[PDB]
Amino acid sequence: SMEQVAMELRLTELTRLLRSVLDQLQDKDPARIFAQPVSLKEVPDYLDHIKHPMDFATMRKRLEAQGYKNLHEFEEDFDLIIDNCMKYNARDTVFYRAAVRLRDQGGVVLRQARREVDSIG
Repeated sequence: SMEQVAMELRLTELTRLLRSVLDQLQDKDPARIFAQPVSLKEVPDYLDHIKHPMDFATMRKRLEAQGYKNLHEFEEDFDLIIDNCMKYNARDTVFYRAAVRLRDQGGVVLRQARREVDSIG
């Protein structure tokens, strides 16, 4: 149907906007701490601690399959990156501190992304 096509075009355009958001958030991680999944070879107990692991590569796979239907779903995954790190790692670590900085800097980006999503529809 033509309605199905229109819905698919809206999803395509949301995907474009989320790719730009994703790029902007990942620039706030210049150490690449959050670039890839925590390795279960290197942290074998990880899944005993963290039930839903997340990282930027995993988000990028979902994004390119048009797997985010709305901004809320995308923000959920971003928040898991931060929140998982802040639980597994202590306050005095480079990891915890990178997460705090990513959260704080990413808040700005996500604030205007929400306005854009609402505005363009």
